[PDB]
Amino acid sequence: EVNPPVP
Repeated sequence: EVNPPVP
């Protein structure tokens, strides 16, 4: 899967 930048 792939997700947005959420550090």
